[PDB]
Order: sequence, then structure tokens, then C-alpha cells
Amino acid sequence: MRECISIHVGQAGVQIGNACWELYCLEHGIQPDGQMPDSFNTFFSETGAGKHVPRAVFVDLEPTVIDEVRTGTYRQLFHPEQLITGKEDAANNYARGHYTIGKEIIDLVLDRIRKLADQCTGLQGFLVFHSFGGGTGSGFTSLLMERLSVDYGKKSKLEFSIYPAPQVSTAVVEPYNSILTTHTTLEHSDCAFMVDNEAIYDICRRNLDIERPTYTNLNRLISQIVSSITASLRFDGALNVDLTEFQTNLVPYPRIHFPLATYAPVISAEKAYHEQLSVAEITNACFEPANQMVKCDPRHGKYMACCLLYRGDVVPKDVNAAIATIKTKRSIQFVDWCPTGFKVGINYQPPTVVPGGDLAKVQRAVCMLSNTTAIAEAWARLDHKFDLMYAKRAFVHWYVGEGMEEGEFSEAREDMAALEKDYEEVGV
Amino acid sequence: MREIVHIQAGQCGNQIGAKFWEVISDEHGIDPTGTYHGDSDLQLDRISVYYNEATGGKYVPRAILVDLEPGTMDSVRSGPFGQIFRPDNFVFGQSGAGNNWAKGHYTEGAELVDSVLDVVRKEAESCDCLQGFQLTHSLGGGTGSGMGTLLISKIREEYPDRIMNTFSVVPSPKVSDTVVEPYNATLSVHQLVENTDETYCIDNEALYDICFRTLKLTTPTYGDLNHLVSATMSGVTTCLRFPGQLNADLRKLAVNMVPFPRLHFFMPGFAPLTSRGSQQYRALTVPELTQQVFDAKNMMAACDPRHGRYLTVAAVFRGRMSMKEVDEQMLNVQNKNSSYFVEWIPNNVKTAVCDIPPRGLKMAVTFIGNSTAIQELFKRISEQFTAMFRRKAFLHWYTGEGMDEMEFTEAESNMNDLVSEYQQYQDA
Amino acid sequence: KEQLFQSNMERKELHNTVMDLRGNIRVFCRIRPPLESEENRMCCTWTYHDESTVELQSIDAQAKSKMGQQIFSFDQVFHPLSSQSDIFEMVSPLIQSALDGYNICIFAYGQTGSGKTYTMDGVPESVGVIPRTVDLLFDSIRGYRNLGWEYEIKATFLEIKNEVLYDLLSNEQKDMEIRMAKNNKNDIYVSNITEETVLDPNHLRHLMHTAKMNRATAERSSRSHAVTKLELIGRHAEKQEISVGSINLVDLAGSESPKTSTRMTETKNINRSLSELTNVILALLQKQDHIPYRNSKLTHLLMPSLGGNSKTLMFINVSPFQDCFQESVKSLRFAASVNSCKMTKAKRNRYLNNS
Amino acid sequence: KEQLFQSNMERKELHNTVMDLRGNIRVFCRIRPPLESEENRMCCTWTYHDESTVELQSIDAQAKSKMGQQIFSFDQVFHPLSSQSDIFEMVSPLIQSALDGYNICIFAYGQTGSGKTYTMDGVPESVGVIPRTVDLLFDSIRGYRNLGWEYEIKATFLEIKNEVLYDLLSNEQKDMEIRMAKNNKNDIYVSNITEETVLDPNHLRHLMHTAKMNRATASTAGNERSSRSHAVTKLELIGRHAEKQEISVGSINLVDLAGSESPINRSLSELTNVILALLQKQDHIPYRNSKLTHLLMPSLGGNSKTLMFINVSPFQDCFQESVKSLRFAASVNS
Ligand SMILES: Nc1nc2c(ncn2[C@@H]2O[C@H](COP(=O)(O)OP(=O)(O)OP(=O)(O)O)[C@@H](O)[C@H]2O)c(=O)[nH]1
Ligand SMILES: Nc1nc2c(ncn2[C@@H]2O[C@H](COP(=O)(O)OP(=O)(O)O)[C@@H](O)[C@H]2O)c(=O)[nH]1
Ligand SMILES: Nc1ncnc2c1ncn2[C@@H]1O[C@H](COP(=O)(O)OP(=O)(O)O)[C@@H](O)[C@H]1O
Ligand SMILES: Nc1ncnc2c1ncn2[C@@H]1O[C@H](COP(=O)(O)OP(=O)(O)O)[C@@H](O)[C@H]1O
Ligand code: ALF
Ligand SMILES: [Mg+2]
Ligand SMILES: [Mg+2]
Repeated sequence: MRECISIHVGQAGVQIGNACWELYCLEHGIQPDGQMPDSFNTFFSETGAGKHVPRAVFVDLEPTVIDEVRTGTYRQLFHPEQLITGKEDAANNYARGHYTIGKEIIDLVLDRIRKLADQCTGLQGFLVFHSFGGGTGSGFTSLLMERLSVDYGKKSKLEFSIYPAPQVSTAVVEPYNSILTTHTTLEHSDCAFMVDNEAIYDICRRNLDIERPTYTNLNRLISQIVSSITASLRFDGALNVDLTEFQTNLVPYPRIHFPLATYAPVISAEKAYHEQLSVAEITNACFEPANQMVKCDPRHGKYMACCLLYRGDVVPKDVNAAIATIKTKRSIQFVDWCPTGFKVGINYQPPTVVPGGDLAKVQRAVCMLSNTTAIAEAWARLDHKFDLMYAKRAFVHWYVGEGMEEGEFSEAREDMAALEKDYEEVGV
Repeated sequence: MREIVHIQAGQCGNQIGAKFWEVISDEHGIDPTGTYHGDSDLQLDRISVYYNEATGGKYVPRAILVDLEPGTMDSVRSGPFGQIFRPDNFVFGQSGAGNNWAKGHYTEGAELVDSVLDVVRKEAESCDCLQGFQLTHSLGGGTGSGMGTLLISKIREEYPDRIMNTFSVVPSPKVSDTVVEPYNATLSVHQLVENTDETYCIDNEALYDICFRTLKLTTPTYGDLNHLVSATMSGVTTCLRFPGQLNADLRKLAVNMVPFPRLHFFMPGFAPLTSRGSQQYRALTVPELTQQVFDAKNMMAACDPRHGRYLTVAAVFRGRMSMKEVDEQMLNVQNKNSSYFVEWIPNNVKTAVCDIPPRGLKMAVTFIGNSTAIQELFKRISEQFTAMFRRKAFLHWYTGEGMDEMEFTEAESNMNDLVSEYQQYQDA
Repeated sequence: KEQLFQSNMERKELHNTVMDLRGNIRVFCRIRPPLESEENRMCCTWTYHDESTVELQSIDAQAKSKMGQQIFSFDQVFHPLSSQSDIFEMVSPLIQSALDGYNICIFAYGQTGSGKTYTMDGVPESVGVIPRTVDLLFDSIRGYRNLGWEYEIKATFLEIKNEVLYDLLSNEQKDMEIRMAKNNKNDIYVSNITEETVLDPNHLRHLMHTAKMNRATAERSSRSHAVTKLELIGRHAEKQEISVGSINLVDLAGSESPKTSTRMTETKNINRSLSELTNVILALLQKQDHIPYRNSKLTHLLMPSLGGNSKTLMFINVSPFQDCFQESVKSLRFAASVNSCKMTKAKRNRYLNNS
Repeated sequence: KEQLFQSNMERKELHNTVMDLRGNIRVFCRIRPPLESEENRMCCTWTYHDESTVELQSIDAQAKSKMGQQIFSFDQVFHPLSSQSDIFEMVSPLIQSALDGYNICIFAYGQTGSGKTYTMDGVPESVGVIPRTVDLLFDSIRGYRNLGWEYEIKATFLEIKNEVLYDLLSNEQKDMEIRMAKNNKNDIYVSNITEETVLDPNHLRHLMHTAKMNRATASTAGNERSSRSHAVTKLELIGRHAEKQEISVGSINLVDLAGSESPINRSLSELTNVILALLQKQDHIPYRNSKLTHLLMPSLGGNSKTLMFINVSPFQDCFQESVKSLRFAASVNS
């Protein structure tokens, strides 16, 4: 059994995982208590009794999010021991969650994930859900992810860090958190799927067409994204691409591992009636210049490779025809080294939606994953923001007073700068 | 559970704290007796961070009431929600500092701060985890200002990690009720900025005009001023004590509002400021609420933002609102108030939506800005100080209490230093 | 050859002058003899382009693909074969300037095992800067008794740790505050400090020895700040003048990043010191109108030593090893940055007692 | 031999570095001992505050208490017991720097009868700055010969009285103008001047004697011509190394300033203003406002070294001008 586990940390990630597991239970027909009136073997750990506990440990320095899932219907699904709490969060400080608080907390989660790995027949990887600007999403996760590489590393850790919103930085110190976490993630990051909240807002305005969508609505979009992403493992399909193949398919370079997610059927129910939900139309939708989950210009970005998690009533034959036209599209640009990265994880399992789910339920779906150099500009602006703040040493006192060092800040800066050079070098 | 302990100093501090705990009890449905009669069990979710349960639903407010004249506390006994305190907490003196900071710091104030520290620390280990100290007092009188500084020194040395969210009423620019307040406030803020990390500027005439004109009040009784500051004070921590989509705490804002150690004074605020019956002439909504929260008319001190720049802002938005509309609103204010905005630090905002709104009020926010507009306030205070210092105007009261003009000169120098920092970073 | 020796010796004297005369901040990069165990574990490469310029090549695996020539030019670069006298001959003219009536401050910057105590304390083996400068100062004092100047020495020992000021001379827990003097706004003193009048070098040795046991009793030594203030007053009865000078021996803590083997609060205080120092020195390089001297106790205590009438030294104790190569080169970057820094003009203290 | 003078070259170079680091413009005060014809002259109360400061007091108690403090600090103070070697001890580093490609200015300042002339010219019994400088210069050139450096001395003698330049080496009166040098816009030259080439100290001694004779000194004979004129003697050093090039061009400008006592002051006041502006690091220096400052413009730059002597008469009747000279000197130390 190709069983895999997921971990959740920070305000962003615990709710993300909750919505993700909502769809997982929806397609596994499992109740919040954990009974299914198979496909959950990889995720929901069916015990001796009728209890399918999904492999998901939710650990945050702030216990409020653990309390929210405890009050959440999936209180039974989310094993209470898997729900690791804390006292103070990590502020907006990677150093706080990397050298003072999360530094000892990771060990407790290490026991949780390693015991889950013992129960697991064949661990595939780690679905870490978090943000970049988040203090716990930065230091705690970066130390947790790097410790996972120390513990195993062989497992295809599928990093899922929410890209920090550029237009509005929820944290004024988001740049530091983002660059510092990548400084301690890029080296151990097997394949980091990237999603920006602002891009989801734009999708909820151009496709979902929701005037007032809460974060739960963003999590619902991510829920469908990860449902299609792991659909290959949970459900058989024409071509099942797992986390191991995801790494080979998405990341072609040891440092170049930041593909942006993309869901074709993110249109509203009315838009679903407006469209014919054609395989070709949704292929174009998942390759539209404004479906990238990160604030980047895909047309100007060379795509290392695109992984389409096609699912539902779709055949690779129609996908090949549709993607062939997209390959000819001049707007779609791939790196000269790999200009034919059109590998598609075609599956024959129709995507379900949570009752009341914002995303329209479509008979077919495709989770396009494009590792493009367009995100180099996004990494550049993140580095630039950190540079101007670090230039006059702003908020550095907090980090250094939490185990950070100005030398490490400079290392993070050159690491990100070198990553941009790697991106453009892959493009040309 | 990251509890917080409350300190009261001076009659202003005691009265504002009284109304503050009344407001909190309203929030958590706490009877004046101490027994819980609210309906939302979520009121008991973090009730421990303020109300330590004693016995049978009787929750002791975690309050320390300190003064050198018994009259205020006697009123507290007579006043409702006074008997709700455990009477052991009312640790007070008899003579009175007499609006003399030196008296409040070496005379009766010394003995009482010495006498209460034991009680407050006992309450401290009575709690599980601690965050900080609110020295709810004022700089108007020598007592609360002095003993508070004596206490803050003891509080800081014994609990340096704790972040002291002390609230103070800055001496009015026009209403100099205390003739020696230039000397007093200055002596206080010397030691404060030496130790503290977050103060506030509240002007009696500022709230006077606010209630007169924005609120349409005719009798600005101190009750209104106490209620206004108490409401803002509650909103500061509602993110901590209550769940929300994006939860913050004292630590978040503590590490977010201070680019530098010393530069740690802030201007608070709240919204909306609807009048007695203005419900018709506008329609209550979060756009208009944001619109009228960031204007100088909705400030808190006489510090006009028309002479300073918002270095950082920490808007909380207690309730349920739209992350988008706040994003575009901060965008718009950044565009229009870029002049009154630190260009050196971009992307400065701390949206921290907290789900539960205030009582009977659907929508609310508490503005907290580190605007570089205090330097004029410190300038006028330093001017008053030096004007009363050229002739040592009524210096005999202080010098006679075993004190020297040495510290007066040093405090004036440090206040000049704060002015220098504010102007230097506002310009640069 | 005799004329050749005179010429080269005169030029060597000019070398000593220019360094301090121009300065005004003498950043010194001294490379200690690499420890054999740490050598065979892992070591980096260094080449001295001249006596004052060092290039810490490394360029092995990560420095190979990420960085180039680590050539950094300074005031003086010391070989691992350099002796205590070799680093001390350049301190002697500055000690002469201090006894002339100038304030002098000394910093020892480095990580754990760098050799900061071997510079200042001198280490049990041989002697260090402190005993050598004591002997030199006493010799110059008797020389100026032959010149008619009577000098008194005041010694104050202070230790800075976890933001709490500790008196190295007394074990009693006392509340320390640092404050500018009433006579002048520039000079700053510390209240309730154990002040003693030095009578002879023997008593000074005894008190230094006791203070060093108190320091060791208080791995805190590698991570705690030691401040020594030696105040000298020179009375000339015939001239009716008083010459006032101060010597500030400061032992900095390890500048290493937290990594794993570190505690929270001590690391936070070290970050206070290093970050506030970096910010204020950068502002000085920036020619900023205001320099925030009152963010940390360190810069406030040495406000005269950093922004007043004083001449201050940088000693960059660097371990020439690849494991610490990144921290070492960061130290060299900061040392070059402060080499570019400027000190407020020092002022010789002359006070005529005619009135 | 070669290594000896190579070390000497490095040594003298860093010596000029120390000199520039000092800031040059060094001010010194010299006091002349009373003569046999001035034993019946009222002196001043000279109490010596060390060898770097001196203050003067009037004997008149009615006036002593009415002037307050008269303390003035210097880099070095010369007493009447100081011999000419003591004054020359601080000229030799400047001459060595001049040999290195730097411009040196030697100035003597004070009232008539202070001793400026014998500070610069001196007597046959005790030579002044000029003979010691030329002897040391020729010895240095003889030393430089061993490393291949070929030094040629070009001496020019000129006098400035009323902002008009006069040549002291020829009686053929001409019109001489101050003009910017052809190969250097910062360097200066004066046209029609007799630029003789010095071969030995005897030749320059003869040239100085001829210049003095043609000067027609009247400092004491009517107090008309010599007492109100500037005696500017320029020594130029042009050293050329074979197979090394890298020529060193330096000049020595020893100027005997005219009397500073109250009555031309047109050049003296401009020189004072130029020196004060140089001490203040002023962006614009009024070099062209006078002939004397314009002539010495290339020799008053940042790299150039300026030397100042303040000679004062220790007499009561000279007190009112001695205090003015000491105040002018104190405009430098503060
Ligand atoms: N999609 C989505 N984004 C969220 C959610 N909650 C927070 N975020 C995003 O997370 C960022 C804010 O950081 P937080 O997630 O609060 O930080 P954290 O990971 O909890 O770590 P701390 O800063 O230590 O509290 C912003 O980009 C938010 O938009 C959520 O439920 N869904
Ligand atoms: N906002 C507010 N300010 C008050 C109130 N009562 C007093 N003040 C102000 O605070 C000052 C009292 O300072 P405090 O330290 O309490 O006085 P003391 O105890 O007599 O030394 C007064 O002079 C007023 O300026 C009140 O109820 N509300
Ligand atoms: N020149 C030297 N000769 C011999 N040993 C040295 C030298 N310099 C440093 N060391 C060694 O380095 C070690 C560091 O000691 P110390 O200076 O007390 O700690 P730190 O270097 O961290 O301040 C000492 O044990 C000492 O033996
Ligand atoms: N150091 C000295 N020793 C002896 N006599 C001196 C000294 N200095 C000046 N005099 C005398 O002062 C007289 C005036 O000459 P001097 O003052 O040098 O001319 P000037 O007024 O041009 O400077 C001379 O006759 C000389 O004898
Ligand atoms: F090891 Al140390 F000062 F760094 F004693
Ligand atoms: Mg040590
Ligand atoms: Mg003459």
C-alpha cells in the first residue's frame, strides 16, 4: 500500500488540511467520526474497528488552531494525539519557531510522524501545509521539513508553502520569514508546490465569481487541488503520477522545485452551466494566463515542465490532442532544455466536491502543475523586500534575539539571489 | 495558557480598569457577583486568560489595584463589579503620593510597590503561562506615574521576557492639570523607554472633542473616556483571547510594531464611532468603517497624522469582514497617504481578523499605528520641561524628597533622543 | 648598515604613528595559531597579500561555487606565529595617548575559542594585553613623576549579562544604572560601582586575579560582556593642571549564530549587542543625523567610547577554519565596514586649577 | 648602498604622510633676547606655560588687570635661549618633503624689530634658515646621487612691496606677471624672472648676497622700503631618475614677510585670510586677491606644507603689536 502522510502547522495549513481531508473523506465516503458506510488505505488509517483515521498530524505553536479542529467535525478524524498544541505561537519570527519554540516542538511531531511511518506500509512523502510569511509557517516548518530530510529525506516530501501575498503583506516581516524558511527548506525541499492567496482571490473573482469568499473558500480550492494531486495514489487512473514521479516531473533541478498549482474547473456553478466543461476547454482553462496559483506571468516564464492531474471522464487521447494545441501556443513558453514537459497524470476518477462547496462539481478535472521561471520574479521581489528591510536592519533584533544571525540573513539573501540565477539559467 | 495579569495605578488607572473589567464581563457574560451567566460557551474558551476560576463558577478577575489614597478603592467597593474582585487584591497605601513622582517612587509609593510585588508574583505562579503586564495607569498624577515606574523596574527585572502592554494617558497639550506634569511625565517615560516596549498617547481633550463632535455628546464625563479606552484596550487582546480566521496575540504585534527597541510608542484607536442615533444617516458597513477609522479625526491623541507618517499599522478588525476589501483599502490609503507614510518600509499592515465581534455591534476594528507623529508631543513636553527648569519652577517639592536635577537633565536628553529618532525616521 | 638600521627603525616608528594618527578606528585582524585537533578535523586556506591585508581563500565546495577571493585590507594582519608582544607594540602608543589625557576603548571580537582572553587576559601561558599595558602605564607614570606629573588610577570592573548589570568585584546583588555625569553631558558613569584606588601594581594584580576567579565562577565566560574602565587623573602642582584620561577594556562575547548548542536569553542579549552595534555603525557610515545610542545598554555605556572624545580599537579574533569560515568572513565584512567608520574627534583633557 | 637609500626613500615618503596627517600649517613663536642697546627698555612679564604655550603680561598694573587673559598656545615655543639649530630642527623634515615632490612655505611673521629677518636670513656668526637649508639640501642631493636621482636647483629671488613684483637678481627693470603654468593649471610661474641654476652652496650664497645688495634695504634707513616689503626666495627641486623616470617636482618658498605693525598690509591680510580659510577647509580660497597669495597658490594646497613663525619683541612698547601677532597665531590653534 503506497501510504503517505500529511502534516499541518500554522493558522494557514491546519484549516487548509481540514478542507483537504473534507474532500478526501467525500471521495472515500468516510464520516467525520471515521466510519465508511481501498482508497483511504494510503490516507485514512482504517483501524481494527470501523475507524479510518486520516494520516494527518496537526501541530502548531498556537493551540487555538488545534482547538478549532478539536471543535471541528473532524475531531474524530484528526487523532487528538496527532493534534499537537502549544503556548505562544512563533510571532512573525522564523527564528522563534526555528531556535527557541519549534526547535523542541519538532521532536514531539517527529515521534508522531515516525510512529505514523511505522504504522504506514510504504511511506511516499510528507504533505506539509503552511505559509511563507507565517512565523510557524516559516521557522517551525523549515526546521520540521529539514528534520524530516534528516530522519528520512528519501520520502518525496511534497512541500506546500502558501506564497506570501505580495500586494498585501499580512506580516510586515513576511519577507524575512519567507527567505529564512527557504534558506532552511530549498536545500531539503524535494518538490515545493506554490500557492498565493491573492491569486486565489483573483480566481474567486474571474472563475468562482464569489463576491464574499472566506479563507474556507480558499481552502476549498486547495482541497480540490490536493484531491486531484493525490487522486493518482487514492484512485487508479490511465497514468498514475505519485509524489516520487511528481518530483521527477515538476522539479528538474535540485534547487528548482517551486511549481505553481492550477485547477481548471474553478469556475462557479453558473459558469459551469455557461461552459460545456470540454476536456479541451478545461485544458485551456488550466493553461490560461491567469490560472497560476502564484502572482506571476506564466507567458513570460519558461515552464520547466507541466504536470496535469487530469481526472474524471477523460482519456489521454483527448488530453494529447488538447495539450498538442497548447504546446503550439506561443503564449505557453517552456524552458529550452525541456520544451516538451507536457506529462499529464490522466486519471478516470471524477472529482467530487464537499456539500455546499464553492467550486462547481464537474464530471472531469485537471490539476495543472507548472514549474515555471515566472516564479523567479516572485522570488526576486520577496528577496528585494527582505534586502531593503535588512539594509537598515529592521526587525532583525527580534530574529537575532531568537537564535537568528545577520550572517544567516546574508546567506538567505544570496541563496534566493542564486535561485533567481538558477531559474533564468534553466530558462536559457 | 499564556495568561495576562492586570495592574492599576492612580485614580485614572483604577477607574478605567473598573470600566474595562465591566466591559470584559459583558464580553464573557459574567455576572457582577462573579458567577457565569452568559450563553456562549466560547466565552469560557480562554476565560482563564483574564478570569481565574476560584470556586463554583465564581471567577476571580486577575486584577491588582494599587493606590496610596484609599478613596478610589473605597469607591470600587461601593461601585458595582468592585466586590467581584477577591478582596486580597486591593493592596493600597494610606497617605498618598500627592502628585509627586519622587514621592510615588521613594516615599509611600516605594513601600506599597514593595508590598504588592509579592501579591502580583504569587498570582503569577498561580497562573500557568504568562505573556505580559498591563500597567493600566496615567502620567497625569505623580502616584500612578511614580509607583508604576518603580513597579515596571521590578516587573521588568523579575519578568524581562514578558511584554508589558502598559496603557497611559499622556498629559493634555492644553489641559496641564498637573503643574509639575512636565517633570513627572518626563521622569516616568525616561524609565519607561529604558524598560517598556509599548506605550500609548491618550489626550483628555482629544476624547473630549471626539465625543463632542464624532459622537455628538454634550457632557464628556470621564465615564465616556474610560469606556472608550477600555473598549480599545479590549480589542487589543480579543485576537488572543478569542478565536478567529487569522488569530494574533500580544507577541505578534509586539514583534511587529517595533523596527527598533526604543522606537516603541504607539497610537491606538477603534471603530465605528456612531453617535447616539446616527443609525439612519449612514448604513453600517466595513467599507465606511475603515474609511472613518484611518482619518486624523479618529485618532487618539492631539498628535495630528498630518505631521507624521504611519511607520506601521496593526488594524485588527474584530468581527467578520472581508480580507479583500481591507487589502484594497490599505492599498488606497497607501496611495493617497504615501506622504504621511513611511516610504522606507513598504507593505506595512497587520490585518488580524478575529471572529467574535463586540456585544451588540456587528463590525469593529481597533487601529494601532506607530505613526511618526509623537515627536511634536515630546517636543512640547520637552519645551514645558525646560521652561519650568530654567527657574526650577516648584522644584523644591521634588528636590526635598532626596532627589537631584541630574535625572531631570538625563530624562530631558533621552526625550530629545526620542524626538530625534522620530524625526530622523519620518524624514528618512 | 647603521644608517640603514636607523632609517628602517624610524620608518617603523612612523608605521606605528600613522596607524593611530590617521585611523581613526584601528581594525586589527589577528589570526591565532590553529588548534591541531580542529586543523585535522577541518581547516581553510589563508594568504596574506601584505602585513595588513589577508585573503581567507577557502573556496572548497560551497565557497567554491558561491564566493570568490576573500581578500580584505586592514590596518594590521597578524600571522598565527605572531606573539603577544607583536600585537602589543601597536597598543603601546595608544596607551601613551590615553595617559596623555584621552579616552581609549578596546574591543575583542570573535567566536568561542577565538583567543579573545589570550589577547586581553593573555592566558596563563605568557602574558596578555592587560598585564603588558599595566606595566607600560606604570613605567610611563614614574617617568612623568620625573617630569613632575602626579597621576592617580581608578579601576571599575563591570560585567554585562542577559541585560542585567553585574559587579565583578562584589558578590552582593546590587542594582546597577549607567548615567552621564553631572559635570559634563558627554562622560557617562555607572552608579553604585565598586570603585577602588589602585595603590601599586601588586594590588592591581591581586584584584585582577580575584576578579578573574569571580568571572570564571560567573560556559558563561565565552558569552558574557566584560567592561573595564581605568580612569587616570594627572595633577601637575607646578603647572596647576589636571589631565583626565580613561581606558576602556571591553571583552566582547562570542559572535556565533545560535545553531544548536546555545541558550535563549544569552543568545538574545548577544544579538542585542551585535545588532544594535551594527545598526549604529551603519548609521554612522550613512551620516545619519541621529544615532540611536539608547536602544541597548552596550552602546549607551560606551557612548563616549563610540560617539565621544575617544580612540577605539577593533581586534578581530578569527579562527582560520572552514566550518567557521562563513562566520569568520562575516566578521571580516563587518570589520571592513567599521574600518570605513569614523570616530568622533578625541579631546585631550586639560583643566587648570587657577580658580 | 642601494638598499640603504631605498629604505631612506620609503622612510622620507611616510614622513611626508605623517606631515600631511598632522595637517602642516604649524605655528611657532620665537622671542629675541634683549641687546646691549636695549638694556634700558621696559620688558613684559613673560611666564612660560610649558614649551607649547606662552602668555605675556604688561608691567603696568593699571593695564594688566584690564586685559583679562593673554594666553596663546603653539606647536612649539622658542625662548631667547633657543639657538638657530633649534628653529632649524623642524625645517629639515619640510626640506626632505620638498625633495619628495611637495611644496614648502616658510614664513616669518611679526612687527618690525621682532627678528623675522634673522629667523630666515641670520648672521654670519649664527646662520639663519637659508644657509642651513641649502647645506642640508646639497647633502641630500649628494646622497640621492647614489640611487641615480639627479637633482637640479633653480633659485629665483623676488620682492613684493606694493603688489608689484621686483627682480632682485638684475637691475634691468621689467614687467613681471603671475601666470598659470603651461603643463599644470594649478602650478604657477612668473615671466621675465632670472631663474639661475645653483651649482654649489657658494653659488647660492653669492646669489643671495647679490639679491640683498640689489634689494636696497631700508628697514632702519627711513623705514620705507625693506620694512614694508616681502622678501620671497624660491628654491625649486627638479629630480630625474635614469631608467625610472617618475620625476619629483618640489619647491621651497621661504618668505620674509613685511612688518605687521600698524601704519603694505594688502598682501599680509590676504595671506592671513588664505591661511585661516585653509585651516577651515574652505571650498574657495581667495588666492588671486593679492600678488603674494597668487604667487604661492600652488604651494598652499592640501599636499603642500606651510610653516609659520611668529616673532615677538619682549618689550613693553611692543606689547600692543605682540598681542595682535599672538592673537593671529591663536586663530590657528583654535
Ligand atoms: N488560504 C488560507 N490562507 C490563510 C488561512 N489562514 C491564514 N492564511 C494566510 O496566512 C498568512 C498569515 O500567516 P498565518 O497563517 O496567520 O501564520 P502562521 O503560519 O499561523 O504562523 P504565526 O505567524 O507564527 O502565527 C496570510 O497569507 C493569510 O492569508 C486560511 O485559513 N486559508
Ligand atoms: N481618561 C481618564 N483620565 C483620567 C481619569 N481620572 C483622572 N484622569 C487623568 O489622570 C490624572 C490622574 O493621574 P493619577 O496617577 O491617577 O493621579 P494620582 O494617583 O493622584 O497621582 C488626572 O490628572 C487626569 O489627567 C479618568 O477617569 N479617565
Ligand atoms: N596564541 C595561542 N597559543 C596557544 N593557544 C591559544 C592561542 N590563542 C588561543 N589559544 C587557545 O584558544 C582557547 C580559547 O581560550 P579563550 O580565549 O579563553 O576562549 P575564547 O577564545 O573563546 O575567548 C584557549 O584554550 C587557548 O589555549
Ligand atoms: N636671536 C637674536 N639674537 C641677537 N640679536 C637679535 C636676535 N633677533 C634679532 N636681533 C636683533 O634685532 C635687530 C633687528 O633686526 P630684525 O628684527 O631681525 O629685523 P626685522 O625687523 O626685519 O625682523 C637686529 O639688529 C638684531 O641684532
Ligand atoms: F571561550 Al570565550 F570568551 F569565547 F572564554
Ligand atoms: Mg573568554
Ligand atoms: Mg627685515
